[PDB]
Amino acid sequence: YFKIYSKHTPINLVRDLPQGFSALEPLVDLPIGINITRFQTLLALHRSY
Amino acid sequence: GNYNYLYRLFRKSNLKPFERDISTEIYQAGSTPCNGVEGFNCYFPLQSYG
Repeated sequence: YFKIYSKHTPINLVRDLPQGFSALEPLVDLPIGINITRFQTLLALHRSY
Repeated sequence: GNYNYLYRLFRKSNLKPFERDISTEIYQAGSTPCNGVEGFNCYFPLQSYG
């Protein structure tokens, strides 16, 4: 069962990791029933002439 | 006879609970490795019912 837990936080820092402490809340639980070996995060590119 | 249903005979390893197996590869029991020619010690996993 693939579980995804989401949380949005309005930070305001220049870089690195922000400090503080918070919790985590569920969004959806999808019962796909298959195992996952590898994953890749896809970004986007901005195109102009 | 009903030949529309098949069953898997053997497997090399085990499976997780709540998992569906759809691999129809050539099963290898012992030596003389198969590589898709189905020769000696190469049995098909899916077999027909009776």
